[PDB]
Amino acid sequence: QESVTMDGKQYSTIEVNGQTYLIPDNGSKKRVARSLDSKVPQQTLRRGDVLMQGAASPELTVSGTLLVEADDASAKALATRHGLNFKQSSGGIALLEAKPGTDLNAIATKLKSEGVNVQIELSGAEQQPK
Repeated sequence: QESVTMDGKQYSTIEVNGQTYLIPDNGSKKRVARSLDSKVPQQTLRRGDVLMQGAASPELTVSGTLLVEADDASAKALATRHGLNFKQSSGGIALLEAKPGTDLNAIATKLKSEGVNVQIELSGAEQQPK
């Protein structure tokens, strides 16, 4: 049941009682400032685009006749639209004359596509008899 609470005593200096002290010291820290290398190395010379691919063009020349299964009323209607020329019929087909440069062969593809029986004829492709 013993208790020996002994403590030492030392002296020291320190700011107290609302005591304030300022002592700024740099020691040749910073006196001047200068260091920047901004040149922005960017120059636009040219792109450069070349093809050199071609040296030619398409082509398509054809003209003969087209047997369309329809009456005169239909012939003239096609001759004006497609640019053909209603000449005559062969009983159940009107042989129209397509203009020079028109793909009469392609036209028949638009007709038969719906269900029209037609025949691609020519006006000087086959040979004549004796």
